[PDB]
Amino acid sequence: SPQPLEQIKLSESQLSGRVGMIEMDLASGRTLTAWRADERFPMMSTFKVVLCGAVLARVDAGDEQLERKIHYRQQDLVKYSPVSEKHLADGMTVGELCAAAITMSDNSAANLLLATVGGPAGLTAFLRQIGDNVTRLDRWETELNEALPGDARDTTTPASMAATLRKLLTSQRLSARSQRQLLQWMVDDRVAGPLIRSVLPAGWFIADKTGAGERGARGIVALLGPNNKAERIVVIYLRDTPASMAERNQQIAGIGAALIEHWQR
Amino acid sequence: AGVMTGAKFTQIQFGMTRQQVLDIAGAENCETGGSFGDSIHCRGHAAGDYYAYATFGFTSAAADAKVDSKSQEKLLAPSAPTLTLAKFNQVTVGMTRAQVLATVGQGSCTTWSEYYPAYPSTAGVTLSLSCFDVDGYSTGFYRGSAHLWFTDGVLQGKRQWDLV
Repeated sequence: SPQPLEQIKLSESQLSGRVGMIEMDLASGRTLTAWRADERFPMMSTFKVVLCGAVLARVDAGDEQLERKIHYRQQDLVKYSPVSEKHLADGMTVGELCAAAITMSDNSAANLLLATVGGPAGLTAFLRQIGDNVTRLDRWETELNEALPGDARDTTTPASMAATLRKLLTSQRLSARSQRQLLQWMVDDRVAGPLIRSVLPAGWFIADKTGAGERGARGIVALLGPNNKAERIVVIYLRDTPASMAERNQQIAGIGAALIEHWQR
Repeated sequence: AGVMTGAKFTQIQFGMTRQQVLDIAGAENCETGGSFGDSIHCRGHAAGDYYAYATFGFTSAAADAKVDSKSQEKLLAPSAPTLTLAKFNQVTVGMTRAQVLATVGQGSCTTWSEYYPAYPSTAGVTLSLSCFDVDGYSTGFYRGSAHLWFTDGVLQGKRQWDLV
């Protein structure tokens, strides 16, 4: 019921945290709704969209192939690795690794892909190359989730992340094929049910990537719109709240519900 | 039915069929194919990212195939987590599982993954433990954890995160 900004303020109040969000028109890139859009928030697993953008850029360049098989060992595993642990014996293709990182937040998958793009430093260099002068990755899984108060490491801003998503998905930075593939991994997100998807009307397009971190860090980056067409980018981050995962889920969903209810305007 | 749980994970045994596993886990929690090939992946509470789960591997794709592989994250708690960095540093490759637990604390670990390449024989058995400081499995300051992996009950390597 309440207007998006009012819902956001209510969420921030109830969480005793900080919320950062932006709603951006996809085609024009114009900002539609913003709150703390220039403040820094931990990316958590939301970085994996940027990561796989870098992977696809190498594919476009012929320096990588999605069908390339990567083999790895026990020493490569970090906590939370449902897919990569299952495939320890067989290895995984680059494309399977991106699907695991994006759709399942598989941490070891992200670390394997991170190594192919020159690590956090290499991924950050890619960010700078595409004109994102704010977003930065500094660490590997799982330390990048630490979310220390005031620490700029492994952070983005809602505004920067929205612009960068727009660049990856609609500009000449990626080939058309790579654009469609990156979008597809986000469409196929398996673990984003409790957030915007929980309040998304039937018949709407959605492609997303979520993240969870320490100190209450929680986030979603999404493309959505009515009539099965991506219309707007919505980025919502939470930080520095003692609230439970479920409350954090509920609050993000509520912000999503307000944006959807008040879409026209 | 109900959600997948540590209780159900413990109920399920090496040697069980796919039908026995689904029967115990609750088929509404589980999936096969896709990312998991012919394994069965059973989901805990739908928290979003990093949801608790088990994955069960079988000797083959045959209906009568037997569980030779059990993996889980976030379904089982350590009984008395007391891992520290100093304890972790006292662990050396070559140590037996027994010697490891005496070193890191008898209740510090849970079983992440356990696989029998010659099931029912234990020859070549691989075992990964996750071990935890007091808040490692929780919330709380002492958030350190480690991964220790064995072949034939003998330590082949270790890695840690956040230990002090």
